[PDB]
Amino acid sequence: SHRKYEAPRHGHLGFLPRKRAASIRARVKAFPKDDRSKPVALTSFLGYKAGMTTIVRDLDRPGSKFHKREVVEAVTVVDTPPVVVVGVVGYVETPRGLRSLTTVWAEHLSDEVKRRFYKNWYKSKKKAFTKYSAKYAQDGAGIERELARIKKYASVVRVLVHTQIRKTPLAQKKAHLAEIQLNGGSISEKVDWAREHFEKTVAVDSVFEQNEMIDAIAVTKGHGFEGVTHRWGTKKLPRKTHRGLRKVACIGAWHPAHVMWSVARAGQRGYHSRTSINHKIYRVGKGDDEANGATSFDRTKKTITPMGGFVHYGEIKNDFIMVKGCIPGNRKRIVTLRKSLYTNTSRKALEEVSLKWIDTASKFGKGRFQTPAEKHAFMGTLKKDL
Amino acid sequence: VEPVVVIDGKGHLVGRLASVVAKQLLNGQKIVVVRAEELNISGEFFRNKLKYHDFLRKATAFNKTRGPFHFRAPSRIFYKALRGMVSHKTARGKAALERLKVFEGIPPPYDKKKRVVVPQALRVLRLKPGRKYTTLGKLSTSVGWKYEDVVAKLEAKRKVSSAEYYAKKRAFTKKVASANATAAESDVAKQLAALGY
Amino acid sequence: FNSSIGRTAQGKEFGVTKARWPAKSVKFVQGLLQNAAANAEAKGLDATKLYVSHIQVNQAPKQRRRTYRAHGRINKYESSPSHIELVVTEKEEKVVRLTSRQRGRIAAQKRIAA
RNA sequence: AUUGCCGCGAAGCUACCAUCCGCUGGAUUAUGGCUGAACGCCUCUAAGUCAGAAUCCAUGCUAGAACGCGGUGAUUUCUUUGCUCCACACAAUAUAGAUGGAUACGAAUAAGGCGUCCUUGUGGCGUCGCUGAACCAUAGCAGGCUAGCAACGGUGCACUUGGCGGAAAGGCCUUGGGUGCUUGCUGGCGAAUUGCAAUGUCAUUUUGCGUGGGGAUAAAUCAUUUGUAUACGACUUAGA
RNA sequence: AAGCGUUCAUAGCGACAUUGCUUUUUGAUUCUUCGAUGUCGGCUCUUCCUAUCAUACCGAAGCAGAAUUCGGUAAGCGUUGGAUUGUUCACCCACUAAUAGGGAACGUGAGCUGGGUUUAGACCGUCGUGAGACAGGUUAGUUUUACCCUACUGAUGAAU
RNA sequence: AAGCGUGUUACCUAUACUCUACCGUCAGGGUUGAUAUGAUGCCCUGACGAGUAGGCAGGCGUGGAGGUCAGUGACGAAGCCUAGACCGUAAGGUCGGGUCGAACGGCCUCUAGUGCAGAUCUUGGUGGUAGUAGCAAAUAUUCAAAUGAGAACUUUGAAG
RNA sequence: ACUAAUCGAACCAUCUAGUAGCUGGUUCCUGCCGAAGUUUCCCUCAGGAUAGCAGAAGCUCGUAUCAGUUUUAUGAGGUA
RNA sequence: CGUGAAAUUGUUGAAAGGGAAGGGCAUUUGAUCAGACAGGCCAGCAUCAGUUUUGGUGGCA
Ligand SMILES: [Mg+2]
Ligand SMILES: [Mg+2]
Ligand SMILES: [Mg+2]
Ligand SMILES: [Mg+2]
Ligand SMILES: [Mg+2]
Ligand SMILES: [Mg+2]
Ligand SMILES: [Mg+2]
Ligand SMILES: [Mg+2]
Ligand SMILES: [Mg+2]
Ligand SMILES: [Mg+2]
Ligand SMILES: [Mg+2]
Ligand SMILES: [Mg+2]
Ligand SMILES: [Mg+2]
Ligand SMILES: [Mg+2]
Ligand SMILES: [Mg+2]
Ligand SMILES: [Mg+2]
Ligand SMILES: [Mg+2]
Ligand SMILES: [Mg+2]
Ligand SMILES: [Mg+2]
Ligand SMILES: [Mg+2]
Ligand SMILES: [Mg+2]
Ligand SMILES: [Mg+2]
Ligand SMILES: [Mg+2]
Ligand SMILES: [Mg+2]
Ligand SMILES: [Mg+2]
Ligand SMILES: [Mg+2]
Ligand SMILES: [Mg+2]
Ligand SMILES: [Mg+2]
Ligand SMILES: [Mg+2]
Ligand SMILES: [Mg+2]
Ligand SMILES: [Mg+2]
Ligand SMILES: [Mg+2]
Ligand SMILES: [Mg+2]
Ligand SMILES: [Mg+2]
Ligand SMILES: [Mg+2]
Ligand SMILES: [Mg+2]
Ligand SMILES: [Mg+2]
Ligand SMILES: [Mg+2]
Ligand SMILES: [Mg+2]
Ligand SMILES: [Mg+2]
Ligand SMILES: [Mg+2]
Ligand SMILES: [Mg+2]
Ligand SMILES: [Mg+2]
Repeated sequence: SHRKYEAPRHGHLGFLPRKRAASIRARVKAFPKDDRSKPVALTSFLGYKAGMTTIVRDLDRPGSKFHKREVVEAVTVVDTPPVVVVGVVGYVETPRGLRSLTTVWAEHLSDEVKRRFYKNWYKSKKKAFTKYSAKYAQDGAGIERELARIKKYASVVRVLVHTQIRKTPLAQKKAHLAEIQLNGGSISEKVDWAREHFEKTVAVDSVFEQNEMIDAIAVTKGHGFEGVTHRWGTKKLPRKTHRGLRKVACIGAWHPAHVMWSVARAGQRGYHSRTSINHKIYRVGKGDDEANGATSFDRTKKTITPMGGFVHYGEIKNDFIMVKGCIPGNRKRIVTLRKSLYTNTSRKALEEVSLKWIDTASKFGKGRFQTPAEKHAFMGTLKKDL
Repeated sequence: VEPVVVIDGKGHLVGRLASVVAKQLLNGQKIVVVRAEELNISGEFFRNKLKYHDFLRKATAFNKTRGPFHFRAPSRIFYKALRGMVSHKTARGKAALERLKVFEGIPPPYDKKKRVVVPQALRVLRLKPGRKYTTLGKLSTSVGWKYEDVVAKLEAKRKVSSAEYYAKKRAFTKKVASANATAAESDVAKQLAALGY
Repeated sequence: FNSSIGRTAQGKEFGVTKARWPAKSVKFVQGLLQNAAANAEAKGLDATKLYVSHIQVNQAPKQRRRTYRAHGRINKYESSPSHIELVVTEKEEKVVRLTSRQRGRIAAQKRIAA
């Protein structure tokens, strides 16, 4: 007989299987549609989620009852030091799907990306890319033989970049290598871009600007094995229930004589790749300057780092992106910041944002001071001796 | 009688061609099908699109991954027609299916090999004029096949080179036929003519 | 005998997920290996070339004890002892019939071969 | 004092009890129409065709076939002198089944191909199909030895010149020279005894082994270590 | 289609008749199960059907507007919170876009609960000489096992 | 049309039909002056062959008994094992090899506690489950030395 | 309710291998033949007796008194 | 502690293994094995007999 009372299903069938991701670095499954007229540019950037802070800004939203008055909004900071371009890959259109034809690498690779190709770096003879580095001997005659191949064929051009993890306060020493589709210009111009940018560093402000809707691609925080009550949000069984109440009472009818795939069942929660969209950038912060955390209405010579460092992460000494709200993943985690796959024009996008005040109090507690000078001003002279 | 027989799928009814192919594989013949996107099915496009949606709804209820597999590509649609006319669960059936390759378009090396037809299964020879039919490529794109455009693009590049090849073959056979034309009235030519050659 | 054993990394050496550390079993085996190497030394065998050529563990007769169950029931609680035997050894370092026509072909091949 | 109790309590986890975010293209149903016969009128329908639903299929998102696929890096000697590529010598291993040649336009079919010409067309003229029953090839101790004539062609082998082909290119078109053979034509010799037939063995994969000619001189796992991870495996880190 | 509908059979209905469909009613049968398929209801959870309550797009009206009524595509998406009752069913309060109907062994007891039925205690009414009877009321009354296979949710993994 | 209605041929194949062989059954017969010694024997002719419950007939095998083979055997009896061979439609019989160590067969008859897959059969033995469920109540153990082949668990000291 | 884990009549042994129209099982091969679930009666309706169907033993004879059939002739019947 | 079966097990060898395994008919392959020279094995052709099948052609009503 029927359910006797209708309720929506617990969970979403399109995020299945709720298994662990195949890699910690979530992969980009779709790039923005390419417009050949525009200048050749990157479509994604790699960064490490440092943590979250709080801002104050004036709401510019006519019709809203909080129009032209201050709001407090959470933001997420991703440390984005300038990635290094090390290679290029061309993709030929095939009836079996997009397929790579050949790859070209830079003459010299950093040790932090040579570590990536290894499992035991200390034990290795560091032999990686030694013979490929001999292809540049006379005039690099084998290298233009492959770039001409990419220019002739390869209706899609991607570029190999790696993070500068030696600059971020991580404990990894080993870069993350990714492919970013290269949009704009002809196929030759994309390869021209790639050749000019070998062994070079591309900054984050060249890819992203303020008020831009960007997408966040990261593997979420892991939680191990989880029961159905928290993994799927099903109703807890009553207190009188024998042999367990954090369960699902009926996992199927007699017929079909199987448990269906759509029944909420226990297992891994978290460590899933997710692609969240429409995350506005609030500050494309530059790293080679003080007053990272200063606004026009503050003028305090403070950086973006909270008073005592980002919790579990460290300070910030490089470029960063302030993005509104929360993004998938946790602190210290690699994240892909991707340009929007469509042009949004719903007045949430196209709303220029001017920050008034960025919170730099300590996230290690109920921090009530923004700068050390402010703490020394309020508290005064302490017993601590110089 | 060729070691490999390449069948140009254009203008062929799907069930009549695949029944021909099924008998050929079980008789030991290697068959290669090309241009499966150009195959035909009798009946209107909407009627055939409705039959594929009746196929699409058929799936194992408790697990859709272990259920019937709804292949969208025209070559795989053709392959599904073939299976059902081949006892594919036996070792002999798996040996017959190992003798068949189907393709969208004409990939290498079949681009430079002679293609045949099956008049026993041709749409223009079997259907009554005025009967609506359906093209497999249009049907497949309507149900999720993702490569109609690139197949059409790569077929245009193949057809240009193939047309250029035929011009350089039209010229050569024109010269060969002229050499044979002047070879007539000789002593050898009149003896061959009296012997049927 | 490995159903519902735990998994370990140290099984990668042999291509399995399930491997254990039977300390009691190891001690019995290495005691017999030490005895066999003693026999090889007594026999005069060269120890650097020795290898386990045959090792076989058989089921010994079981030793019986009881266990006490719910509702006044008694079940067996029984050992599974082992008969073990091993041997060490040194590492060691057509009329054809042809028919008349077959022979004639071989004759015809030879009288024109160079 | 089985966390003795009380207040506060960082971190971690967590709450529509907190905050952020939740995409846009096409094809359609019903229906409304266009043109338009049947039925000289009419007609959304018969042939064609326009719009159009929370529909459907894609875009996007999740997983990635553990017997789907691709690109790229490094590939172990003074380490039972190991590895790989090429060639020829010998063994085993088997064959979903060689027995002259898979011999390449595209499109239409109530239309086409080939040739020719012009004023270059959706042109004129001629011819063809009515099946590949074709075309090419095919004679020689399973194809020997040898003398010429005619012609400067055909064709094999390696070698070399240049170009084209990325859908799975791995193939096609080529220049030039050398070296064979030529049944285009005319000769000379040899074949027997496999005994009246016995597939009468001529093919192509793979695995070794040996010989002689080039080429390169690493990793991975366990153990230790981290915690962006975790029941265990696994994952992510670090260490001369 | 006799009539109703001011006139007008068919906007909406529709007598007298008659053709069907469904298996969520209840009858009828006794084919399976008596070396036993756990017998009500609820809770929980998933899925399916359409005979569509709402929502999307429409066609008709005795459609001026508003609100309604009839009908089509359509099951994509939703269809509630409570008083009383063990209740299924029912009734009322109230919110809502709506509070549509059903199936899945009258879905689902090694998932629960045990209010009900349905053992043994006990009381009442009627009936019986009596022991006792009552699909009459009332109260108390043990809910066992998965570690196997499959399925499902997650996690490894030889060989290329 | 590989759909519907109808018509014409060709083709496919049942343990069915025809012919032949072989087995058995039944019936009808032949066969004695050496049938060129098996007369319940040999031979000729024709027909027939499904089968539960059941009936009958002819045989196979086991324990023991009378007779016989002046049968086998410590130069190996019986038993057991043997993807080794032969005979019988079959019940079964016979042989080779290995193992073993003391009795056992063929034939004519007699006799029965005489043939097993079942009976939730009886007794004994052994599996998968499975190195699994588990060895989680009673607050709690630690360090060194001694002894010992071996110490979380023994002894002593210190501590908690 | 309790009366030794036994209570709407304990336990032990014997009568006792108690009876059972009821359930289960009932052990080698081949050959030939080969059914019934219907009649009547029964405290009969899950049973039995009786007749029928079947096997076996045959006996008296040797092509007939015959026949799940027709024809010819002559009756009978009260359904469509 | 005579012999020393089976169930069940270890080692070795052989074989095969996409959600059972086992079996019937026939054959391939691998392994293994018996007998016969005073006909044994497998075949080919011709002329016939029996049973059939598939043609060609002739003469009549
Ligand atoms: Mg409902
Ligand atoms: Mg994508
Ligand atoms: Mg309970
Ligand atoms: Mg905090
Ligand atoms: Mg089939
Ligand atoms: Mg898809
Ligand atoms: Mg298990
Ligand atoms: Mg366990
Ligand atoms: Mg385990
Ligand atoms: Mg116990
Ligand atoms: Mg106490
Ligand atoms: Mg909120
Ligand atoms: Mg009009
Ligand atoms: Mg994979
Ligand atoms: Mg020749
Ligand atoms: Mg009945
Ligand atoms: Mg049961
Ligand atoms: Mg409907
Ligand atoms: Mg039920
Ligand atoms: Mg259940
Ligand atoms: Mg229960
Ligand atoms: Mg109760
Ligand atoms: Mg279990
Ligand atoms: Mg359980
Ligand atoms: Mg048929
Ligand atoms: Mg019989
Ligand atoms: Mg006896
Ligand atoms: Mg003996
Ligand atoms: Mg003795
Ligand atoms: Mg007996
Ligand atoms: Mg038995
Ligand atoms: Mg355990
Ligand atoms: Mg305790
Ligand atoms: Mg008594
Ligand atoms: Mg008895
Ligand atoms: Mg009794
Ligand atoms: Mg009979
Ligand atoms: Mg009888
Ligand atoms: Mg009457
Ligand atoms: Mg013994
Ligand atoms: Mg055994
Ligand atoms: Mg078989
Ligand atoms: Mg064989």
